[PDB]
Amino acid sequence: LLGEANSFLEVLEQVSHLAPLDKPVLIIGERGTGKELIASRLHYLSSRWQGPFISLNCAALNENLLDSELFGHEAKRHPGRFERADGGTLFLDELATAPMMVQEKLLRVIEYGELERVGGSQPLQVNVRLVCATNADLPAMVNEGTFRADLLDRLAFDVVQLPPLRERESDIMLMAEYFAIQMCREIKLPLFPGFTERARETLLNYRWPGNIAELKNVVERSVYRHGTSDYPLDDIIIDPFKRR
Ligand SMILES: Nc1ncnc2c1ncn2[C@@H]1O[C@H](COP(=O)(O)OP(=O)(O)OP(=O)(O)O)[C@@H](O)[C@H]1O
Ligand SMILES: [Mg+2]
Repeated sequence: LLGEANSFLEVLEQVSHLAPLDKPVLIIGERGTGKELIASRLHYLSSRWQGPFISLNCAALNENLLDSELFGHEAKRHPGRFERADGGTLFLDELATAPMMVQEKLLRVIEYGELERVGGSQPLQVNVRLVCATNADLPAMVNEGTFRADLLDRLAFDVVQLPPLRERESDIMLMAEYFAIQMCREIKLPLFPGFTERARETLLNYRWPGNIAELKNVVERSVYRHGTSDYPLDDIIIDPFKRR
């Protein structure tokens, strides 16, 4: 993982302590900030490192399909993500989009380690270390009535705050250089020719709403359009949709 900003190195240190626990971990951060890599690192540094690492984007699924995907369904049965994560770690992204029904059932699995079943089948016990992520303000959602406080009192054992790229200014050029160099290997340029000061200013003054994912994509496109090692990269193409 790239970066040397102090906020980021403190995140890695915090992860190294949290990983060995079985407690749930909440990661707060914007899109493209590295949340799922952190979750993965929590898994591989824990004692479950040999178990499954399963991830799910909650905002991708309608209420009934999310319900089925997390908790499974019958009526001979489709196992949900908690079953597939048994002995391992489940990463739930976009937690704040989960409907209240899902949030409440999630509380029950954290509390009582089991998934109940429709039918004459008895409830299913599961053993899963949970990591969840969002950018929302969950305390504020609790005030609004759109996120459950009972859930947050079990889910938020501790909180990993991943800083946005605009607050890791010192890692911007370091990461752009790394991504530029990988893109030079991909298009077979002999050497990355460097960034002009103008390119640097463009990179450093942009607020990066998509953070590191967006940085990578902008840098790759830019290197490709530049297309040579004979002079430094001057034109950073932030927005490829801009017209004529
Ligand atoms: N510290 C880092 N060093 C190297 N690559 C990174 C780093 N952080 C993020 N990335 C890369 O940037 C992209 C975004 O990372 P990732 O998907 O894990 O972020 P996220 O917060 O999970 O975002 P989202 O849910 O929007 O996908 C990926 O291409 C990933 O490899
Ligand atoms: Mg991702």
